[PDB]
Amino acid sequence: MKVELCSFSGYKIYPGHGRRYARTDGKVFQFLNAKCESAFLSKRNPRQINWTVLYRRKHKKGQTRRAVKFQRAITGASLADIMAKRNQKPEVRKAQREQAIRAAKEAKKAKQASKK
Amino acid sequence: SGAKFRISLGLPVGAVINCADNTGAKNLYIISVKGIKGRLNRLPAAGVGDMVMATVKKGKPELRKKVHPAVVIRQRKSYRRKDGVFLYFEDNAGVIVNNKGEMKGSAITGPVAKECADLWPRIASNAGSIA
Amino acid sequence: DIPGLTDTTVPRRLGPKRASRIRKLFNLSKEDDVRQYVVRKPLNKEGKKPRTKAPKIQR
Amino acid sequence: MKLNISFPATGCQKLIEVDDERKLRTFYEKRMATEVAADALGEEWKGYVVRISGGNDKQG
RNA sequence: AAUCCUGCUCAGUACGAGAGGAACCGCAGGUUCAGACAUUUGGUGUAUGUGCUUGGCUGAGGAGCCAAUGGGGCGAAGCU
RNA sequence: UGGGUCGGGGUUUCGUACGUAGCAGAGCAGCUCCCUCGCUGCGAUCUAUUGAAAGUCAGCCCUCGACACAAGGGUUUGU
RNA sequence: AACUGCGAAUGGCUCAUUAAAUCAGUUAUGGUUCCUUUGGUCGCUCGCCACUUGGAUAACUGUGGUAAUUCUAGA
Ligand SMILES: [K+]
Ligand SMILES: [K+]
Ligand SMILES: [K+]
Ligand SMILES: [K+]
Ligand SMILES: [K+]
Ligand SMILES: [K+]
Ligand SMILES: [Mg+2]
Ligand SMILES: [Mg+2]
Ligand SMILES: [Mg+2]
Ligand SMILES: [Mg+2]
Ligand SMILES: [Mg+2]
Ligand SMILES: [Mg+2]
Ligand SMILES: [Mg+2]
Ligand SMILES: [Mg+2]
Ligand SMILES: [Mg+2]
Repeated sequence: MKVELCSFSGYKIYPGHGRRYARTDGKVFQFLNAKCESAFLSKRNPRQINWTVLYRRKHKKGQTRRAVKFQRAITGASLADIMAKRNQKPEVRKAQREQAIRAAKEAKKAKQASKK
Repeated sequence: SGAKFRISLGLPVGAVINCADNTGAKNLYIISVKGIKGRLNRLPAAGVGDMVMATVKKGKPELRKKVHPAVVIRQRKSYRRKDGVFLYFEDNAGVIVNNKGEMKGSAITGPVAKECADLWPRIASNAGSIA
Repeated sequence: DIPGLTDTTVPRRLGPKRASRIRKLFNLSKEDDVRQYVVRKPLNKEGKKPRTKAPKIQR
Repeated sequence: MKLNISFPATGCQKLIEVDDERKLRTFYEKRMATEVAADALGEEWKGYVVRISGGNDKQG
């Protein structure tokens, strides 16, 4: 029930098994047995050794579209306000565009007297 | 308190180990081990955390032809640590100390065995890492 | 509802600014009084009169 | 271990403090941007699948 | 047929002007020796177990063999 | 019922078998009504089949599968 | 405040290196690059948004981590 370690081969080293290797540069390694240890010491890469966990996941041995947008209240207008504004669609919107044109048309007639 | 448990020695008299401190010494030639009563024909041997008497073979001339107290901090012989782990290091290394236990140098290159640390607090403080 | 999490919804601090990001939010077709439909944020400080603040709409 | 929970639909993010490993271990061994169901905590976090968006180390 | 030593505590205590400086009980360990043992780590390894490899040989492939254990890596069990 | 002998399973050792396939492969050699970018060979090695193949009690573990064999032999022993 | 653009390659210090090297005078780039400034050029092309298109991100609100930094994450 001690800390569970992992080897050069990626295997799981139970307590009382293998050896631990402390290099001069400060890195510490643990090997499950002398086979994994000798492979590590001879500088063999575990990605090229077939029975190694690193090799197996490297070669993968054995192993949609979404989006949503939600309406929110925006400071100065509750969700009710925006819905009512965007529900002016059934010609209420068209009613508002056309009164602005005539509300600027008579101003244009005043502007004609102001321009000229 | 708590005393040091027995460990595999692996460094007999006549072993030349590296000097891991900045004293200017490069190696340490173990001439004896402290606390060794011994036995006929048996070489006094030391492990990590053991105080030894050593003479530096190569290094700086003012350190050479003298006997220095030294403490082994790294060993290449595998040793068991009461919890099942067999630990060994890349080299045999030691540091030069006085009889009181204070390291003559100021910094240690490389790790220091845990047994050597809690046995020698002066060496432990100067240790960059502990294994 | 999770207590204190799925309730008291916080509003977006401030509405759209680009003249097209307001049209998408409010289904503006074309020249339907685009300026007025922009959200007008009201400001209410105690040491001052109440007043609402509108932003400059780009493009 | 603290958990930062945010619900984009309603904002109102809030911090959850847990000291139980089992409620947390449903999240353990998962990468970021993976959606996980938080049915581990009590009876109130039910029908809730949540996405891991980030975190911080013991050292920050 | 067991042996001796160290560290902690007692204790900067007794004692002493001071400098210095113990002991009994207790605890944790070591030395030498003794009797075993192989779970672990190490050694051995002709399981002639399984890969690699040189020269030659069976027409080639495959499968093998010879070179007084061809050489070498890893290695069960057993011994240690 | 027994213990054997095979087989099977387990364990474990080594490290991914032969064959087949690949538009993998340094390149090289032939065929161009052909092809409009190809096909036919040689080629160490690579990939997949394939943690495969092989061994594993002879002093490893469990079998209840198969086969035969097991109330047989000889020499002695008395208050 | 922040995004953006520009500057930060100037100035200042020192003289360690460096002996056809540096540097000085002379000459070339018909053997090259060049922010900026100034002046040219900007309908020279036949070919359901143009009355103006798309998405994010800052600053900002809110939840934190870290012993620590002009560190930063999620929303
Ligand atoms: K002695
Ligand atoms: K062999
Ligand atoms: K071995
Ligand atoms: K062995
Ligand atoms: K094959
Ligand atoms: K394979
Ligand atoms: Mg002798
Ligand atoms: Mg503009
Ligand atoms: Mg005697
Ligand atoms: Mg050969
Ligand atoms: Mg062959
Ligand atoms: Mg012959
Ligand atoms: Mg011969
Ligand atoms: Mg070997
Ligand atoms: Mg079998």
